[PDB]
Amino acid sequence: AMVQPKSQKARLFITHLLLLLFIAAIMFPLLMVVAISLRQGNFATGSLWPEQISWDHWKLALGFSVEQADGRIWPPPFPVLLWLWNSVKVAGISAIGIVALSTTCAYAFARMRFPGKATLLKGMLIFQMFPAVLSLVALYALFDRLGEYIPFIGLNTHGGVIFAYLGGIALHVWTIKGYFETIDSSLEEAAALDGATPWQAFRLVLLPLSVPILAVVFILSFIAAITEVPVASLLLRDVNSYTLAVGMQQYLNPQNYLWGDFAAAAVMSALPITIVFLLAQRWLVN
Amino acid sequence: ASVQLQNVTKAWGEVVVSKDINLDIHEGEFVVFVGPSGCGKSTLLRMIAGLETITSGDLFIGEKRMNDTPPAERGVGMVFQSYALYPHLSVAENMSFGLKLAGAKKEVINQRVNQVAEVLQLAHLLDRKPKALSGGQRQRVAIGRTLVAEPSVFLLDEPLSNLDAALRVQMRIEISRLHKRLGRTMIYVTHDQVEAMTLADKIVVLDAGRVAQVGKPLELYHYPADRFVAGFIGSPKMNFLPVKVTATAIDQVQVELPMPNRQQVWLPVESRDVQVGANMSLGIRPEHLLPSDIADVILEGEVQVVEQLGNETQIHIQIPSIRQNLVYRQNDVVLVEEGATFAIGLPPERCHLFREDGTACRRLHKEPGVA
Amino acid sequence: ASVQLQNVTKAWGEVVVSKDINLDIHEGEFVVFVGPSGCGKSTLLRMIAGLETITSGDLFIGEKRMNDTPPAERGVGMVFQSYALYPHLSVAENMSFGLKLAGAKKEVINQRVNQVAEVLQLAHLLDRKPKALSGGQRQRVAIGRTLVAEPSVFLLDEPLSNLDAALRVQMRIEISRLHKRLGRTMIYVTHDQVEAMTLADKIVVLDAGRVAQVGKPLELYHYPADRFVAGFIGSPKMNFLPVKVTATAIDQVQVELPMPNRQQVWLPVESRDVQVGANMSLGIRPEHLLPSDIADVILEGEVQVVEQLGNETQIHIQIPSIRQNLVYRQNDVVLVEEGATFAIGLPPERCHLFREDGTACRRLHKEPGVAHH
Amino acid sequence: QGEYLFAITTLILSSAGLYIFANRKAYAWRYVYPGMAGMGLFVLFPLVCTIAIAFTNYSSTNQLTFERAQEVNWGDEKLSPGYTVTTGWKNFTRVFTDEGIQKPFLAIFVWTVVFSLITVFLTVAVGMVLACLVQWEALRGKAVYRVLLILPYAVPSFISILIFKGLFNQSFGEINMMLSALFGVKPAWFSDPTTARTMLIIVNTWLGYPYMMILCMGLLKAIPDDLYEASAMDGAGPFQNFFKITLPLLIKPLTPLMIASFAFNFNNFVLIQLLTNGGPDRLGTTTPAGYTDLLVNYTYRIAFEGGGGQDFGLAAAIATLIFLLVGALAIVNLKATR
Repeated sequence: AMVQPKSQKARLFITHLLLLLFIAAIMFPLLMVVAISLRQGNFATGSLWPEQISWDHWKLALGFSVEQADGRIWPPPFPVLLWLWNSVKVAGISAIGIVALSTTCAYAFARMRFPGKATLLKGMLIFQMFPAVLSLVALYALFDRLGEYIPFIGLNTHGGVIFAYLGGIALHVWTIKGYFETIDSSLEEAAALDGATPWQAFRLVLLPLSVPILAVVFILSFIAAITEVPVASLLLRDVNSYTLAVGMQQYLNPQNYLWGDFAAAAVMSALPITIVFLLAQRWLVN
Repeated sequence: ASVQLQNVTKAWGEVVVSKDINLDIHEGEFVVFVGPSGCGKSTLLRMIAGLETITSGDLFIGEKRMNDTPPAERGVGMVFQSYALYPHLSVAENMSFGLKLAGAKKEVINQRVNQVAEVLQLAHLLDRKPKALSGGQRQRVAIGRTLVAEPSVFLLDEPLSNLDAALRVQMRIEISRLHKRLGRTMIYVTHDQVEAMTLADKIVVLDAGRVAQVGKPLELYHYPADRFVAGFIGSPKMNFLPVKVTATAIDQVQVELPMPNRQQVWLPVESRDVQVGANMSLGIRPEHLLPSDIADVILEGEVQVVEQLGNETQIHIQIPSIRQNLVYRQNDVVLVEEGATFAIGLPPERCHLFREDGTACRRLHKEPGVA
Repeated sequence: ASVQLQNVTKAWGEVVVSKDINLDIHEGEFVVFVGPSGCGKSTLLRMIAGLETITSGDLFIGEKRMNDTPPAERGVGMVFQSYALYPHLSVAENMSFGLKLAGAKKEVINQRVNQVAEVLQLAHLLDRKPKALSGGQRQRVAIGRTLVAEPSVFLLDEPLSNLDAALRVQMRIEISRLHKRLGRTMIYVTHDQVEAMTLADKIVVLDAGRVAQVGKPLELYHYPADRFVAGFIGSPKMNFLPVKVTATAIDQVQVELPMPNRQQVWLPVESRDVQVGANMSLGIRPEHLLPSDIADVILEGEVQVVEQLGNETQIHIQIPSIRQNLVYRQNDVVLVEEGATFAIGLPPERCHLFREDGTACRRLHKEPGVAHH
Repeated sequence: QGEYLFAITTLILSSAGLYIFANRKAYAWRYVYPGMAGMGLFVLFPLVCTIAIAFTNYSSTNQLTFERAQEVNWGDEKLSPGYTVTTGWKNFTRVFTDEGIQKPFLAIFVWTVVFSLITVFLTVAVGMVLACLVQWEALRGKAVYRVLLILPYAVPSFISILIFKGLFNQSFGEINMMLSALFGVKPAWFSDPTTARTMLIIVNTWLGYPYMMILCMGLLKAIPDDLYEASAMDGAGPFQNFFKITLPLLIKPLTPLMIASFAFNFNNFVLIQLLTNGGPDRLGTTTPAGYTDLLVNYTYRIAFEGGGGQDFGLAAAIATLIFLLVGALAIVNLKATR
């Protein structure tokens, strides 16, 4: 609460004006894609902002009805509910696998020490920003070769995309390791003093304290697996096996452009944004 | 419960932190570790506990070689700086984790935790978690955990570094009460000499991982082993005057004051391994400096600082031909202007004579309280 | 110059940290702020510096009222609790940041930084960065930055709080010599009674943001204004004894010790606004307690705790009928075993009387050194 | 043959990892193994397989390894009918000497470097300024501002990219008609390569600014405030404080983050595959290419697009992408140790 000159009011007003302008500029796409969802047409021609409300595209995405407009019936374009179900299945399995395979590595890298700690840490740092892309050639060849042997992880199946998503261990390992480092250091020494074997000290003391970070990592992995385009698009050739971000690309086709249907589906996929903005932010002191 | 560190040496890689630490703590002695470097004392306490390996030497908890024994079976309870409280467990679980893990009857756990909570004034909060407690309550929880564990030796770190004065005093009072109630062997680590002076049966002074001296508080205050201990004990550093020894008797040493009159004093000193004409450092405590009217030896000087504290006045007088300003403490409020000339008396009996290496010749003068 | 405060009040919304405080610091005076761990002293210092708005009242530096003036133009230099040294800049840039901001004359900027470094022996690590410096070196760099800024009033927010005892003592002597040299108005905030009584020319004792008493250190030690100041001043807490007034003279007041001895003693006190048979509290410092042989008042009691620091003996004596244990302190080693009866003298001359409301009645015994300056 | 390769994976993971659980000296390795094996199987193995394919001639004609023995072929088992020729740097040389792949390779490599650099610079600038403005402590509705500004981050990336692809359309379009109504212009986003690159740059800045904003907000919270108090005591203004207190203390920890963002934007396959799909075609390229195609997308075009011939060996290009990426890795590792 330091005393400031009269220029403080001018600076505050200018900052508010600039922030409002910037927020309007960044929210133009989202507000528009909301506006298209209520537009009656699907070619976006006429009134850029539709005063009339239609909801034709919304129930088409939901599959509730067919929205009789003329005598002929317009069937639902794509199974968005099926996309959501497949995406949820894959994301849940991948997140469970990532958490299970990451918690022990993070514990070892943060709390206890071993001769290879330094080199292993530099290795994880090196391989963390290596993208899952640039190895799609190898993944495709591997799954083609494994299709005849083990079909449940071969080509055109959810096993392959789940296994590919399991490569995201590295990113979450560092987060869980950071949380473990944040946890106080004398707890293991104390537990050993009461007579706890290091496994007991990890399980009975350190593990129950890691539940918040494990839940956060689970949510983050779930979101990341939901929103991954490249691998799931390369795999999942069949229509019924499409997920979100793979069956969504069919909406915007030059043969049949569907702005209204695509916008309805995108806005209906609203849970992701709320879940991220809430949990990932965790209202942490920034 | 007699921990008997014998020739214990610790080397962090190549740096030898501890070398031949020969400590003999008898049963039920509140031995305190105090020194300038906090790393050495904490490392020593952790090696005693078992959290750190011993490079060489043998350690004896009680009467059994406990060098390689795992920390659980050493029969020692340690109080950490952070108190090592498990946030997920309640207070009762925090103070009974040891009984729970080893396997104990619910009735036994209840009885022990209830006794400890009652004697530590902890029962009214024995449902809460560490987060919902205060600092003093957390400290009492840690001490109660140790008490429930019932160790042969109580080990305590120094949490006063991260702690403020009010709960520092609460810590001091609680530790004193625990010692007087139990009477078991307990080692404490601190960096403040006032705490060691107030609570100790045998103070151990550590100098860069070396046993400077081991003895009672008044023993250290009255008969320091060397210059390091002499300077360390007592908040106003003892005045050191470089002197030249003239003649040595069988029970006293005659030295020449550096100040230009070259006065000679036959101070009572062990007078062993003393060569005439050698270089030595005389030491006289600020509190023992007599007024100039009472003592035959008079040291003139020019007053620099006249700090008045109400109860006592500390006068920093700069004696000619002496670099240091001889600080002088007198009860009541002596009136003296800065820059004036003030004289003090030098009692020969209270003079500590220090060899050129650092060792102190024993003062033959008897001092009350040393027993 | 002469910073003056008139009815300054700071309101943190519902709570009011400081209420109706009045200070008059003359030019060149060394004034320290002492009190409990409450943030009243730091908040007051920030309000004086200009880093905190004043809710009500007026603040005068020199003649101008600087209540609504930004800290830049107040002519006030301040060293913070942390030393506030920019890590990216060197020592010279750290101490010449303000000069670089204001003036563009490299000649005068290097002249000033060189003079300040020379008077603060900071010439040798002029090119170093604050990370490489030690605690004392950082303290000296902050003092040098303030000196280069050259303010009319020097502000210090617990500068001797991140150092060990020896360094704190040495920099306390350094600040003493700094004040002796410049002679400019200086304001200090600390919790240490020793630092306050050693440095300050005037001491302000703040109680929950209220000025309990302002005066010289020895004046506060000898004639406390109330129970709070009396308890605060002095490293050991003063012994407090409830008493009942029996008779009141023109300049003396009798009290009754709550003992089966039923002794009555005359104490030289103001004796104004005192009612016979009023429950008040007697106060005598542990240092001023006399041996029982040379005092006609004798307080027999059982010894609880004997602390032998080596240079003095502190004996906690439990007087049978007194709740709080009596604290005594004889110089040298006094061999007394715990659980043994002991007797101490109570000189009526060095006694303080406090009424039930908390205010104190001034003593009439003249104490030496109360008017050295 | 592949069964033995699975046995190789077994010998590498189950064996030499059973030693981990056998030797009592390696006890923390017992915790390390779950997750280390996961990496070795899910990240290291794809990289090794990608490197191995580059030395072969795996293509559309040679997709099978050895199953073809009787099903059918002019070669009498010399090189081509074998279908698993170890080319031995032939593919690596063909990137440079062929000159029908070299020119597009260099062109899109320059485009990728420029794209990543511009995106990183704009993103860092916007995030830094937004963080400083949001963390004023004198603003109103700072939480509301944070939420509205990080909304693009919270929205899924593919949804936003497809929304931008719909808006930037020129056949029907929404932004085009808005611009025409305001002042008649047809930017021709998809048709003109320069306009397409501009659209990609602005979309990437929109997508990526909130992340650098969050990182800068954390770094500003890390920076103390006694420095600002002292600077205000000397009389520093807002711009002076920003340019002589925050920024000098910000670039030093921002540099590794900037390099990581450079790598991420250098391999952002989803901003292009979804928005421009490769951009206006290039002319006279044997392998498929586009005027807007980060290398990663080029390799995808050669590998899986039907017109590219499905030349898996050529489409590897591993010793380029991974080698500049590992240069970036070493640089980031050195910067973190700073």
